[PDB]
Amino acid sequence: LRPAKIDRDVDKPAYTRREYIRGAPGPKITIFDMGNLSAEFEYEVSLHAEQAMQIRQNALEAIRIQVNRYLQKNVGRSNYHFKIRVYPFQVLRENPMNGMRRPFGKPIGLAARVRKDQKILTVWVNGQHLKFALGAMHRAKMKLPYSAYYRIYDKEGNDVTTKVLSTM
Amino acid sequence: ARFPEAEARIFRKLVCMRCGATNPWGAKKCRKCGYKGLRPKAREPRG
Amino acid sequence: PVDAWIREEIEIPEGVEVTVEGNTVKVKGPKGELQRELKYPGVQIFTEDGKVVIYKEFPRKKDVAIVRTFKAHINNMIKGVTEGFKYRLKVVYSHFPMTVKVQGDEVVIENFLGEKNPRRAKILPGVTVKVKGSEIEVEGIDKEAVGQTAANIEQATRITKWDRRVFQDGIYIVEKAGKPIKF
Amino acid sequence: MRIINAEGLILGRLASKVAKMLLEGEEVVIVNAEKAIITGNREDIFAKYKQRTELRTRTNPRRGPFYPKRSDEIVRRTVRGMLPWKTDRGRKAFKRLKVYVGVPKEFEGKEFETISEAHMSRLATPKYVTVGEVAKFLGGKF
Amino acid sequence: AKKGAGATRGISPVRPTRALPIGAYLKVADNSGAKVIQIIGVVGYKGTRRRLAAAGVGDMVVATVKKGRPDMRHQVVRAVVVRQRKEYRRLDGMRVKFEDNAAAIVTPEGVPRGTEIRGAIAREAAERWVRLGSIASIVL
Amino acid sequence: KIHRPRRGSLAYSPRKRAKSIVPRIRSWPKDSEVRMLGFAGYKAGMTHILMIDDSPGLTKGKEIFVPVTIVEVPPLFVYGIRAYKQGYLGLETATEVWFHDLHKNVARRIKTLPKNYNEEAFQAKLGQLEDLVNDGEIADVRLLVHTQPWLIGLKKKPEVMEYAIGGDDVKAKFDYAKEKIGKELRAGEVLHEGELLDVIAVTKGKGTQGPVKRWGVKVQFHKAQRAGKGRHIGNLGPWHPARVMWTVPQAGQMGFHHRTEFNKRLIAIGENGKLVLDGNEIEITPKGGFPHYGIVRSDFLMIEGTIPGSFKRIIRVRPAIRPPKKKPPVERPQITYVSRESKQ
RNA sequence: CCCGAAAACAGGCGGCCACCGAGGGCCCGGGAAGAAGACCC
RNA sequence: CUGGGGAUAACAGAGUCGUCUCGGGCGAGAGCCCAUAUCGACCCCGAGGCUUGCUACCUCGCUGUCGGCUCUUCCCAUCCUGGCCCUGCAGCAGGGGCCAAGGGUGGGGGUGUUCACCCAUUAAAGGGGAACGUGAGCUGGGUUUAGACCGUCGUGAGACAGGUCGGAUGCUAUCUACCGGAGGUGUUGGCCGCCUGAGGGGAAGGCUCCCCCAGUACGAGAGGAACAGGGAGCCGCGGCCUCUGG
RNA sequence: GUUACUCCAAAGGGUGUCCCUGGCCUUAGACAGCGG
Ligand SMILES: [Zn+2]
Repeated sequence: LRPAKIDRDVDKPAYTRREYIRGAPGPKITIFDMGNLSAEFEYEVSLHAEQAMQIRQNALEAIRIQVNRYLQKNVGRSNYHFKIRVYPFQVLRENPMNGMRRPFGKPIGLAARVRKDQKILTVWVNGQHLKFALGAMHRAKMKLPYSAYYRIYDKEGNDVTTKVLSTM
Repeated sequence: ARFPEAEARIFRKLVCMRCGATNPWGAKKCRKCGYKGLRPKAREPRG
Repeated sequence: PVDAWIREEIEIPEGVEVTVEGNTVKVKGPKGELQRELKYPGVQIFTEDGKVVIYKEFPRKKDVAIVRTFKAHINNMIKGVTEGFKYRLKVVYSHFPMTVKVQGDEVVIENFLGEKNPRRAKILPGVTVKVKGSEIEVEGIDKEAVGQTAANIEQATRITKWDRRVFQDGIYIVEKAGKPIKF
Repeated sequence: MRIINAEGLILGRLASKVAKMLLEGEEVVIVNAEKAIITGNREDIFAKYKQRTELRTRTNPRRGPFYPKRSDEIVRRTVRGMLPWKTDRGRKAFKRLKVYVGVPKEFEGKEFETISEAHMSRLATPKYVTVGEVAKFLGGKF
Repeated sequence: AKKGAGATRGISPVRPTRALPIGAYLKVADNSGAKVIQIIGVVGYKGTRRRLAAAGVGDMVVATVKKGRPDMRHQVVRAVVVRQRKEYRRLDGMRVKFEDNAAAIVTPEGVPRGTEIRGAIAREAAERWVRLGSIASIVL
Repeated sequence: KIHRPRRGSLAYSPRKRAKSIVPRIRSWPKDSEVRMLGFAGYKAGMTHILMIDDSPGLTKGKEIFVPVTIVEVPPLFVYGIRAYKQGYLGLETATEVWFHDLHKNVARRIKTLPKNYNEEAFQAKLGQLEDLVNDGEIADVRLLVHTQPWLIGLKKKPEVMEYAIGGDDVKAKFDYAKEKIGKELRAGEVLHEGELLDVIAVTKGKGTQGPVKRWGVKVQFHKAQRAGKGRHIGNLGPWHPARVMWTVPQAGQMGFHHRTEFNKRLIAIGENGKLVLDGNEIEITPKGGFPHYGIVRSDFLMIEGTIPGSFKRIIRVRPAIRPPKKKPPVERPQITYVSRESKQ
């Protein structure tokens, strides 16, 4: 389908009301949580965006599948909790040509809008699978339209990424 | 047809899997492309 | 600026005579002379008390490297005039025995893989080649001369057209100045 | 006329000073032009001067940029570039210049000059090339 | 040597002139089913814009069979030229020419078909292909 | 698209009439034999012989057919010695010495000859030249030569030229020159039988010609022939660049060009118009003479093949500057027949 | 190999005149050259 | 038919690049096992302006055009020719990649064709730009007038980005540009002759086959090389008329 | 590079060099060589 540079940017009003949008599509990604959901893990590992992005559900489902397969074969289900935090509400538009007579896009897809320093995904994991958590994060970071950065939060919600990296 | 004398000087080489270039034996990255993936020159038929 | 005033000394042995003259080091010993030219801005070379001193008064990384490099070169020259350098090569053949000969300033290898045309490898001034059976010696007094001679003889016999897992014949280096070669 | 010995000197700075002289009304002779230096890297410099030699007018080469291959002409051409060439003033200033490879007998036995502002002494880098090297690369005599 | 005891080729010193271009009809002099042939190409020839390929005595050509017996027509064959009407110089300077344009049908590797050439043939053909002189009872 | 090579060579441009009728030799070969590196003559005609092949390649040892050009060469007169020194860019003349008693017909070319100039002054000037050559300021020595057409009856106005000498040294050259000045040179003293030569001359005039004949342009289709554009080319070029290029074939002068030709074998040098085969003495001039050239009287060369120019034109030969590695031997090949029949 | 002293540092050598006359052109008989001019004997 | 319009399309230009051609990152998985010999999904990031579209900034009497023939030149993202590296490279070969733009890249069948398809050869029979190079250079098959026929649509006059037959081709070169030929002035006195050679041009040469090496190395056998050495021809270039033809 | 703007390339990478920060080691540390 059509490139993602056409839908990256945020300079455009929100278009999230299905009781007025005729023909609005339906989601592809329908699973946002994985692994052991009831859990008390130690280390939290989340992607933050470096600038405002607009991420398609194609990309989200790609990320989901890849990361979950990787962690299922390298960690196991009872030892990781994987979550996607953002739902696609933004409807994307395309002009059906007539030319530029009556230009107003008919809907094709969905996207999630994300602002600077916002979380996208999260892997909760013990202390002896951090290597795998960070490999997962690399794989995910590789599939986004703009850049991203990760941290490592403790319970009590504190940043320990440095103290943890320096020792592993 | 064995000649260790010859193997030691034909087959102490690395190959980058990206550009194909040849690097010395103890390299850690390629000297052209910066790739970190280096394999050794096949000394026995693989396949 | 890693440091302030890097300097390194070289102890001079009994029979050797080192002397600098306009960015040109000259070394005399029990056999032969060896001169060379070591130039870099801010690097000095002199003799204080029986030593050779190399000095630089506020180095970056690429000055440190150059200074230790010059050190190695002058050590090489000293040990060369004092003992000399010796190299060994080996000859291997499956079919088509070849014959290696010296004549003047060349090394002629004939019947290599059945060729009707010989192969010529150059000798350099100050180096002596010596064939003894299937083993070859290259002796000399300048490290670089002896290495280049050995390497010319080895490169004389190179293949680019067929599999070298099956076609392995040639002449090979097996000791580069006392150190072996293993794989 | 003033006589200037290009030996250890930098080409562009030499030329700048000489061109101001010429315009202020003197006569200049340059000797040992093969011994001035050019700073940079060898590949870069050679590429530049080759790309210049192989410029020419596609319809008629009896026109055309006639960029030279000799050392004295390289020097003369730099100086020219530093003057108003499309003007009587500049043409006269340029006619007041003469450049030689070596030191002819005519000038032998005379005291030369050196421009302070141009000299290899200023440098901090061992990267320099000589105009004679450039000429040999391009295929010029001396 | 490698294999010379029984071979098919040889060297002539003359190199005759090229007089028979593409589209030319040659008679067949051998006792194969073919009677007439048309030249459609010349083996071992490279040319330029708008030029046709042309052959002379001793040259092999790719041909079509126009007239002949049913199992030979509309077939592509290879043939060696043995005669031509246009002249060509011999070493001593004298020049030579024949009465018509004839060919013998052969195999793509020199071995001939047939068993007898009715008529004379040129010496250069027989010098270049050593199995033809073994068939013809007149060589000049 | 379709590709073909361009029509004509850009290596013989500008294709213009020659600056002179007497040719010009720009470069000279590296010879060790101290001798004059060339000779000159007038061209007479063509004929053919039969010889046993001496040259490498099949056809060796057989009787073949060889066409031949006869070049008439009376002796030369040596009248000058000329020294060269090195200047800022290249060589430059330094001194000349001429001989005193020169023919009455040399003033047909050089009107202004000297007046007193006796042997006293000639020998003094020679001595000065020698005392200069023994110093060191000298780079090479050459000879000044003129032809003598009055011997064969062709003309009177002569040709004047400058030839070089073989060797790495200059004092050997000066000894040779000082010995040769004031006298005549014959071709046998200089050229050997069997040498390869380069021939140098000026070609025949054809006039103003069109591009079909002058560059090889293809004649156009028969509709254009009926339109008035058959022997014309189609395009002077494209829209951009918006000028005509110098590579586009046009009409102009065809012929009378200064040309050179490499590696022509000298077969025979004769004496007084006769060729002495192994067996018997024979003449070369055919029955009825040569067309447009009369009878041969003085001396002559056989040259294998063709050379540039019309019959009575001045030719200049030199030893080959660009020879191969597989040379034929230096000796008169076995000749079995020479044609004396009428060539008209 | 071909062109090339208009290469503006617009060259070098030898010789002849000038400080009446060195040389050159027209003209005449022709072509080995040629659209006029030029070129050659 | 008139009056007018680049206030407004088809045609080439400019702008843009969704589409287009040429690429890249990551590593799922496939490859006897082995993520990277080869392939590389899903997702993400780009170059060029040689397809097509969008817009409507220039031009409505400048010229309106497709293909072909002739002629010159350029880019490299390389088809052969030179040189190299990896291989799931024994040899013969194949696959994939690096440097390299000096030379070459042809002939024919049906069709108006460009492309595409087919034949026989060949070392190989690369792709693009130049106002979709080139009508003050030709042609004139197609397309867009006026004549007529068929099929559909229409009450009809009539239409069809549906088919078919037929259907005008102007110039004495003002300025520049190029090919060739002459006459002047200058070069600080005039004239003969002979030389240097700054610079500029060059493909002046490019390719293939045969013998031998050798039925050798390699290979279980089938099959089957290379360096050196000898010879011949094709394409291109420059000349000559003794021989042969006109 | 020698570009205020008019007219100028990315994701992805780098013991290229110059700097900040924080852990672990250290009078025998981190490579070597001699042996278990
Ligand atoms: Zn690589």
